[PDB]
Amino acid sequence: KRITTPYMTKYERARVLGTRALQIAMCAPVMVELEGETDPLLIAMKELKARKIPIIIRRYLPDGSYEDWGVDELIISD
Amino acid sequence: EEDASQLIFPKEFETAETLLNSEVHMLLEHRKQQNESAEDEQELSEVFMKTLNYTARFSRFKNRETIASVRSLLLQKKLHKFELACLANLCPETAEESKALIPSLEGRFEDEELQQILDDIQTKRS
Amino acid sequence: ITEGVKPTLSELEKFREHNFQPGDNVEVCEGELINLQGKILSVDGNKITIMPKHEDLKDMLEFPAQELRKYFKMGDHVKVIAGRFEGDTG
Amino acid sequence: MFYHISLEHEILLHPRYFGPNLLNTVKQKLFTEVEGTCTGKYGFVIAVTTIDNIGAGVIQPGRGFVLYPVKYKAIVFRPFKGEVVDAVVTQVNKVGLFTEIGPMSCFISRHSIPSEMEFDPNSNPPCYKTMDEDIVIQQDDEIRLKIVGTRVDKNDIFAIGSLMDDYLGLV
Amino acid sequence: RSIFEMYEPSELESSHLTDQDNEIRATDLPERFQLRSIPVKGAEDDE
Repeated sequence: KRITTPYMTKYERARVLGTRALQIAMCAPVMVELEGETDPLLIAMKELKARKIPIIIRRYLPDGSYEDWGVDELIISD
Repeated sequence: EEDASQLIFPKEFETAETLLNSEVHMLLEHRKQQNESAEDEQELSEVFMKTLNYTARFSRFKNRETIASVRSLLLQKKLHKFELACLANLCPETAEESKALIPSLEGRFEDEELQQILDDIQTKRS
Repeated sequence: ITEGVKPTLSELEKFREHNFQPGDNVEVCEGELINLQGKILSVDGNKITIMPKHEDLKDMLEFPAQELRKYFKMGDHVKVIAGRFEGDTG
Repeated sequence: MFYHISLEHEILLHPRYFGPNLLNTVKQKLFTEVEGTCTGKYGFVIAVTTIDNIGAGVIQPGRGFVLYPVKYKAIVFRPFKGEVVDAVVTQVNKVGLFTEIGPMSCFISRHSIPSEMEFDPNSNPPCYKTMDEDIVIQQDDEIRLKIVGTRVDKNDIFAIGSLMDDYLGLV
Repeated sequence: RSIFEMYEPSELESSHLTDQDNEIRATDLPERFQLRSIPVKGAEDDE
């Protein structure tokens, strides 16, 4: 019974990319085959394109409730 | 102020679950049996060893069935939770003895009503 | 300087201390109100005017510094302030 | 006395532990953490019996550290004043009698012990004899005692007793 | 007011002023015999 928009806002996308890049920089298991790159930000972008980032966004609503979305669940904008 | 003699404990502990000597003994024994298996595991510590060799010397009935029966025949009364573990672990001889032991029993029940319980406990003992 | 001296009994001898910290327990030595333990809330010099909170008595009485005595039930944390083994706990 | 309650604890997990064994690592960390410790609120924890559920990890901002609030059903040993518990005498000395209250070790003093219990230091194993003997409280013997005072020395429990009774101890 | 109510017990016992110290100074017999844990009583030839 989720009513929030099914698209990924730019703010959420940017924050998720930065967070995944940081987790990767701290030596973490990737969720996609690396074609031959070492930039953690690029790896996070590739992971986003592949839809394999193990992160779910907890969007809060004005009342107080919150809806948990998944990078592989909601549609990506860019 | 915290004095079990007068039946009074903090709020977080009032809703606790009482444990018996044989009960904790079998729990730690099952834990050890589960931990020794499956190689590549952090072995037990001195606390577990001392607790084990401490609770093993006070197992009044190793049979979980006897533990269940004793707790069931004990819970049928109107005594508080604190009165279930102390008495179940002590197992005194006579009613006057048990009353001198726990000052709360002084005037709480009848001499024979407690003597019968003590005799039942001593008989259920292994 | 001659004004502003106010000597003490130590000076008189050469030429009583009350260490009642809060949170401690004290009884009533002498007086009709004997055998009444209470908690320390207020601290002052001579006329301490302690306001104990005895058991079975929600009210708060008053006693001087001489009508008091550090009492602790058998078995509890005890710290020494002034003593041979000062700074020890048992 | 030993009890069984449900406690909660938040633990951070470094991004390196991500993978298929994430839950396993959280449980392993909880075991290595809340086992044999002591807190002034709940007392000394022996071990953990089980874990109710693993909360939803909240990745922190600007920190790869994600914290999980896990609730675990564990046993705790927090002795209070007035309780009576069993123990085994560990040593007898002229300064007092030593025992072992499970994860705790008490100590009794001659002043509390009756006037009958004199000393025997010249023998190899010291022992308090109730003046006219009739009952031995030597090492490796089951003795009860009433906790008349408790104390926690920085995650270290040590209570105190007394003795001048006969029917919960050694008969 | 007595000096014991003022001075600290540590300093009092360091200065030796308690009733026990007065007894040790007043009573005869060597100080090391009075301070021994067990008293030093007499003894007949049989013992």
